[PDB]
Amino acid sequence: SWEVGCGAPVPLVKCDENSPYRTITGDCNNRRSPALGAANRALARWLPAEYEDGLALPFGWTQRKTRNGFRVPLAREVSNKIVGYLDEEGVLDQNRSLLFMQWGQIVDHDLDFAPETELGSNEHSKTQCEEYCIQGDNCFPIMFPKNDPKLKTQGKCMPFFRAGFVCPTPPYQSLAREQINAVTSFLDASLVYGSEPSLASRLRNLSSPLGLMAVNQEAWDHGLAYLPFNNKKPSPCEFINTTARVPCFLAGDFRASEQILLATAHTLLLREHNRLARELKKLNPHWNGEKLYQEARKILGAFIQIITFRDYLPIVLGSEMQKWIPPYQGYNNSVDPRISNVFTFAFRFGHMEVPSTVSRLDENYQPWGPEAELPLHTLFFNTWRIIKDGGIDPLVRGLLAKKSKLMNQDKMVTSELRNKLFQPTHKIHGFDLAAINLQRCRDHGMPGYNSWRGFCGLSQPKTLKGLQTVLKNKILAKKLMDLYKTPDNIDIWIGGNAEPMVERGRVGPLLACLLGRQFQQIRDGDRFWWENPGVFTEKQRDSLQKVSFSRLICDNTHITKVPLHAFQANNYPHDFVDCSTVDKLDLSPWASREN
Amino acid sequence: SWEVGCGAPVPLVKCDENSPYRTITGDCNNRRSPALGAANRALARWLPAEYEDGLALPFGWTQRKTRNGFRVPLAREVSNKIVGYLDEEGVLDQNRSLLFMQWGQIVDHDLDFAPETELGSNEHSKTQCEEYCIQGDNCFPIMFPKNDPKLKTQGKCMPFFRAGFVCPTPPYQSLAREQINAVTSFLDASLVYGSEPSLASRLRNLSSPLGLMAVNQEAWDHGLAYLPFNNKKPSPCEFINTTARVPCFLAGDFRASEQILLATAHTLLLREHNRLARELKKLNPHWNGEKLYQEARKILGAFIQIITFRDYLPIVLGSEMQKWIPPYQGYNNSVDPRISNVFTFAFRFGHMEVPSTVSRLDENYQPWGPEAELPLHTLFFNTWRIIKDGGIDPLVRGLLAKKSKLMNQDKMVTSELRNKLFQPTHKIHGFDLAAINLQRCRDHGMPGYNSWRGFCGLSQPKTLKGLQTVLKNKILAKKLMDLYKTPDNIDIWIGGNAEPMVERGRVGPLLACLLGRQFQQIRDGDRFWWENPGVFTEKQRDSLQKVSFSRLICDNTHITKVPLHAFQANNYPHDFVDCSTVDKLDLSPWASREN
Ligand code: MH0
Ligand code: MH0
Ligand SMILES: *[C@@H]1O[C@H](CO)[C@@H](O[C@@H]2O[C@H](CO)[C@@H](O[C@@H]3O[C@H](CO)[C@@H](O)[C@H](O)[C@@H]3O)[C@H](O)[C@H]2NC(C)=O)[C@H](O)[C@H]1NC(C)=O
Ligand SMILES: *[C@@H]1O[C@H](CO)[C@@H](O[C@@H]2O[C@H](CO)[C@@H](O[C@@H]3O[C@H](CO)[C@@H](O)[C@H](O)[C@@H]3O)[C@H](O)[C@H]2NC(C)=O)[C@H](O)[C@H]1NC(C)=O
Ligand SMILES: *[C@@H]1O[C@H](CO)[C@@H](O)[C@H](O)[C@H]1NC(C)=O
Ligand SMILES: *[C@@H]1O[C@H](CO)[C@@H](O)[C@H](O)[C@H]1NC(C)=O
Ligand SMILES: *[C@@H]1O[C@H](CO)[C@@H](O)[C@H](O)[C@H]1NC(C)=O
Ligand SMILES: *[C@@H]1O[C@H](CO)[C@@H](O)[C@H](O)[C@H]1NC(C)=O
Ligand SMILES: *[C@@H]1O[C@H](CO)[C@@H](O)[C@H](O)[C@H]1NC(C)=O
Ligand SMILES: *[C@@H]1O[C@H](CO)[C@@H](O)[C@H](O)[C@H]1NC(C)=O
Ligand SMILES: [Ca+2]
Ligand SMILES: [Ca+2]
Ligand SMILES: [Cl-]
Repeated sequence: SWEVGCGAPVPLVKCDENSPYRTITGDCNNRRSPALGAANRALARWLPAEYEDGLALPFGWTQRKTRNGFRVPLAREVSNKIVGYLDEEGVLDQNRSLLFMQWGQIVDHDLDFAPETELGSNEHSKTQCEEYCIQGDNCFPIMFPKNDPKLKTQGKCMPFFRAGFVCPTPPYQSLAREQINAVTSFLDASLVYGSEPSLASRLRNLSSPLGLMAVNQEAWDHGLAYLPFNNKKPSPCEFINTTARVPCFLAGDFRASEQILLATAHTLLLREHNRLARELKKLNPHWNGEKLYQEARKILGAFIQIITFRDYLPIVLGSEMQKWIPPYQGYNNSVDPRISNVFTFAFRFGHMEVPSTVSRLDENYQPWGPEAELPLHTLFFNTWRIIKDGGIDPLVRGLLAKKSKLMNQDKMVTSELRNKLFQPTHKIHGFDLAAINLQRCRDHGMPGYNSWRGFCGLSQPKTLKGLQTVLKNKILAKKLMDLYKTPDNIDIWIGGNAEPMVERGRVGPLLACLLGRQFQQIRDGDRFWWENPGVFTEKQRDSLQKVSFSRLICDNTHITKVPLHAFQANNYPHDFVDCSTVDKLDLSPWASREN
Repeated sequence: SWEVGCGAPVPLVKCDENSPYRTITGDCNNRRSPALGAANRALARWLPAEYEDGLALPFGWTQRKTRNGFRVPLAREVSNKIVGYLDEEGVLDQNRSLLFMQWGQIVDHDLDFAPETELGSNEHSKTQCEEYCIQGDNCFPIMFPKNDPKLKTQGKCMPFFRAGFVCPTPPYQSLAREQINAVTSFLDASLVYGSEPSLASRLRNLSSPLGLMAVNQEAWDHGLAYLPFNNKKPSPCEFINTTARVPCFLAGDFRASEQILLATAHTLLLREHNRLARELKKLNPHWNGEKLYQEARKILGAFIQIITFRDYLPIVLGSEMQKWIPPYQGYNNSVDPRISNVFTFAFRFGHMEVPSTVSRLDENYQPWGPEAELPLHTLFFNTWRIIKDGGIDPLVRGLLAKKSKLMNQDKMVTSELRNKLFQPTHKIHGFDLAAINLQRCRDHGMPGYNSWRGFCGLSQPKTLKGLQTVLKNKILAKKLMDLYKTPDNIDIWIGGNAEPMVERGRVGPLLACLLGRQFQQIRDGDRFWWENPGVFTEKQRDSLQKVSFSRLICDNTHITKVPLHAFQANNYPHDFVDCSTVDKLDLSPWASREN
């Protein structure tokens, strides 16, 4: 295969330096080095790649070959013996709403994507991998360990394809494999607008001069907009219920329809851009399509940044917030804005916050219809449950009123994700997200737990007792040692997520470090950061401070009661207030008379 | 596809319908369909695109793949074996001045521009294409044939970048790839004023309310104006002589400084707008900056149209003039005003009319200084030879008194263009304009010779003997067959230009058809055509008939003696008369009292 040898800039660079707007592609943000943070480039490395053969082959590729002396345990064996649990009772997070989980995934999709090597080329090398479990080239199968229930049910393996990667480049230098980030490293609403101008154009209402995003023309949510349907086949959203035959939504990000609440959040964000465009049309009738789009885009861009840094990261990082993301001291153009390879695994802490069910709630936040509570696994690539069952309002009430799953050392990932995950190109609700994470760490040539512990100036346990100490759990440490033999070999994803959460936070000290560092860098290293002088007026920045997720819902649904702080656990009706009481985004400071 | 929806970048501006002036962008000319003829749209297709893969990839992309059975020959091999010649003796056109050549290029640049995917000169992918000759994406290298002298001197290839294309500006294809026309399809002096309002504003003297175009403030031509300097770096005009360090001129068209006589013609046109503005200021003191600019612009607009249709096209099309451009029957709003893809190659007949030298002539039309006669290749992106060596007057005398090169089946393109062309982003006087033309036909998915022969209801030869008959040349036909194998595969540019010229014209029957059709359409389809009732008064149209290139020179240089008809071969002194004897543009009919 060797898909994408390189990698050279598909969209090139057109650095119009007097432009006050971000490029779609993230190009020209850093003037010294224009390609920093741009889409379809190599993920940054904070540490060098670690491969079996020093180059491309992941640890666990060759049966014989070991890692610091010891064999690497099968991903799925780690999943079963550490990450699995049966009893969904008492697992919910008492002080975080489901929106906490959902916003994590929205942010993640803005920041990074490392899609599978793109070509089958009308080929059965896709099925050759899946059907016959033959390791080779980009087929890197997850092998089931002995006694795995799925041996009886699914055969020898789950299929897995290695992430795409950059050049054999003209020097043809001996180089480590570097995975591509297909989206813009900047927090810039790229999941709404796209990370490539082909898509970004295709997503716009251009037949109208109002700088509107294209909306669905086949269905409506009580007069409120849905995303257009992706009519490209084969559609996995139609596959999951062939009777309903409802396609996936077309969005700025490839993964928008991956699960119903993600599609829902994508719907809120789209409605908000169009709401901003027709409000700026009233204030500035002389402004043309491009100007409305770009200003709406810039505002939405800043909304995501503010909600992320003011509301979201403080409750992720807790006691470590000020240590890693201090108060803002302005655009430092020598900071690397690019998303690191390791961050893409660090931010998968989200996977342990996803509970087993999604609720639809009515206008009194009571169960909506007969089947209010749906198991998560039925909502993978599910657009019909939106179009043909009540719109997004009942789902949005669910996000405010239901709880995220709490990370728990004895109950890590729900079987809805660990056993019943649906992958868009395969036929079965039978995959393991946790196994995929461990396999993917290896694919990406991830350094081990201690390598990253070291990188964060934290202790590097070499012993059962030393690990017991860091994890504050004897049975967990013992299980990890039985499988990995050394904490050096522990795959970063399970290692970071094994660490007890920090005070007032929702991740361990190691992930706090890794997340904190990256979030500091995408702020400080962003020339279009919202707080950077000259991006917005002082007037505009005063008005942008009032924004809230609560207000987003009010302005873009038919929901009237919302809580003041949407990310904390809020029960109806005590913790809810009327939409009329919530501060608004006053757009007066955008009013451009005598232009 | 996104078909019926596909749209690329554009300013998306609305229509002030009561405006009596052209938009900068060509928007709102056609009221039914406002975008027709506007800048930064798809070139029209008269026949469907023909690509290797039916979509985007040009014929000659894949070494393997063939065209109607036969492989397509390397562009450079066609250049060397057909288009080249050594002997510049007797090649001059004895009945056309050099202004004939120069006016062609001026008109061309008003009408169409399909710029390369714009490289920022900040990437390794620019040099990756140039240095390693690696075909991929927008790098489509011109490969040297074996025994080509440039192998020893320049490596394996000339670099070549594919023209930009619509909706997706990076690669996505389901409908055929359509190249952009970055200028206004209307004959409207857009090369003076710009095809985009950011530029058009930036080119004006706005700090004075006299509707003047900005002029050079660093240098003067015996008190007469030069265009401002293009401050954008790196400047290729200062690259060609780093001691002189003289930048390229800033004009309405990107290509103004491509060669010294083009820059010269751009200088005359600019001086004439300013001369019109300060004459209309005298006649109408109450008129403001906008009104002076727009009326000056409208007059100059009409000048170019009249010289083109009354003087230029008759001597291009000869016997075919009346057939294709009959007498004017008024604005037909159902005619397509857009420039076709194929026209942009048809109008490159100009390339075979460019002679090997440019002369500076003194006040007696004698050699000016010791180095009067300069080889053409030294005058690519050459502004210093104007600023620091005599101004434009000696060069303008050259245009009147020297001859255009004659198209010749045995002597097609001078080595000045065929071996020694300079490209603005590269370092060497080493490119081949003919090779680039053949490569560019393929890039633009051009149908073959016979496809266009057919489109013009002319015979479609399938044999050596049949081709010999059409070309009235045995050795040319034989060479074409040895390379292309079928006349079906012959690239439109070399095919049209191979055809013996029509009676008292300067192109063959095929180009007569293609040029004639397009010129008919940009007249008939233009709502602001100068002869269209209501654009000008009957009085104004009577005064506009007197204009001449001879008069333009008189009013805008320090030249005193000029011929009555500048496009014919005119020798000093018999055919020259005094400037006082030439009919003037009487601007009395623009006098607008009591407004
Ligand atoms: C708060 C963060 C977060 C949340 C919540 C989250 C929630 C979910 N996830 Fe998942 N997810 C998160 C962060 C990621 C990241 C960072 C990546 C890696 C992306 C990349 O390629 O760079 C990821 N998730 C990657 C994935 C992948 C791809 C795995 C691979 O091939 O390696 C899948 C299938 C996926 N998720 C599913 C889901 C589903 C389903 C949900 C919820 C129902
Ligand atoms: C009578 C017409 C005419 C004349 C004379 C003429 C004279 C010249 N030329 Fe050239 N040229 C003419 C008509 C064109 C056209 C129509 C185009 C295509 C433009 C477009 O993008 O739509 C063109 N020339 C395009 C070009 C290009 C771009 C080629 C490519 O990349 O595909 C170059 C470099 C160029 N010329 C050089 C020159 C030079 C140098 C001279 C004279 C000194
Ligand atoms: C692109 O934008 C244009 C307008 O900016 C959209 O066309 C507009 O579509 C709306 C429907 O969304 C139309 O309004 C409708 O009027 C009927 C008739 O009374 C009513 O049944 C509906 O409730 C609705 O109000 C409207 O005709 C039309 N506006 C204009 C100016 O044409 C177009 O749909 C957008 N396209 C995309 C892809 O988003
Ligand atoms: C040299 O160039 C000039 C181009 O202007 C040519 O002179 C012109 O020749 C044309 C033929 O295409 C003559 O057209 C004729 O016009 C008269 C009108 O009185 C008409 O009776 C004829 O039917 C014909 O249409 C034109 O008179 C003549 N013009 C001038 C000013 O001399 C000439 O043909 C070229 N010579 C060569 C050898 O190519
Ligand atoms: C939940 O967290 C919020 C802010 O993170 C805090 O103000 C509140 O006291 C906490 N409440 C509970 C019940 O944990
Ligand atoms: C599929 O869709 C129909 C309505 O479109 C619905 O009644 C049915 O319950 C769905 N089937 C499943 C498996 O959920
Ligand atoms: C920018 O960040 C670097 C660390 O990469 C730091 O050394 C430097 O002090 C910062 N620059 C400024 C001006 O604060
Ligand atoms: C503006 O107008 C004045 C007088 O008309 C003139 O001196 C000046 O050169 C113009 N400005 C520019 C930049 O050309
Ligand atoms: C370069 O420019 C200078 C004027 O600055 C001129 O005298 C000299 O002859 C030029 N040299 C070349 C090599 O063109
Ligand atoms: C106007 O345009 C159409 C060609 O598209 C043609 O059918 C019609 O005859 C034209 N009218 C005139 C007067 O040429
Ligand atoms: Ca982004
Ligand atoms: Ca034009
Ligand atoms: Cl065409």
